[PDB]
Amino acid sequence: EISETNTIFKLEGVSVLSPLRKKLDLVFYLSNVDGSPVITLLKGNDRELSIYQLNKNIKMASFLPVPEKPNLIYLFMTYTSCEDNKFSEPVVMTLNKENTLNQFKNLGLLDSNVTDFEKCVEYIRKQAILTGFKISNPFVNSFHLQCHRGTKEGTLYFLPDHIIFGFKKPILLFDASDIESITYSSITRLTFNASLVTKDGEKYEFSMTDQTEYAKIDDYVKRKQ
Ligand SMILES: [Cl-]
Repeated sequence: EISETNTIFKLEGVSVLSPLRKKLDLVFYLSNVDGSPVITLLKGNDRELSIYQLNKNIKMASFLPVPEKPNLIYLFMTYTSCEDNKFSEPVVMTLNKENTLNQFKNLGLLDSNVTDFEKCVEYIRKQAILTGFKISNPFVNSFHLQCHRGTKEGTLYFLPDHIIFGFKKPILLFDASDIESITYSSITRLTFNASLVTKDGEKYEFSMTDQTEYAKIDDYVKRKQ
């Protein structure tokens, strides 16, 4: 099923966080059934996860920064399952840039003395384009900040069309048009709480946001309304 012929691109040893924490190989290839592009995450020859019909089944795909780790980058994707019976499903992996660069040099995808990891991002985005989907790179307007959801810290990403709270379970993804309101409230002298409610009546509290980020968040919301 996966052969050297038929594989577009393979990245070994990516660190998958969701829907499981495991070091796996990312493979983009063409099905032998119909030649249709498939993304899978492999342990050895075994498949942990597959995404098929990428043209219609990939809903969201973005490179996102890892806060404080310039050494890493997230790839985040949501998808309808191969059997069209499971919807908006999240995958998150980190890529180590130094290793990704180095692997790319070994596969001859990049000349020996390439310093710039954004060359890898250009290639991967191109491989998505050829393969029927698009990966956004919204950060390289958008912003992200640390907050708590209860006792657990997480990160809030304010993207052109989505807000993400990631990436410990459960990852929250909000379409920007589903925000009904945000109400602000304070708890510290240097922080504020953001109470967000969605069109379906669900309320999420994001506590302890630095008040440097209020200006940004309010302007975001007002624009998206
Ligand atoms: Cl987005």
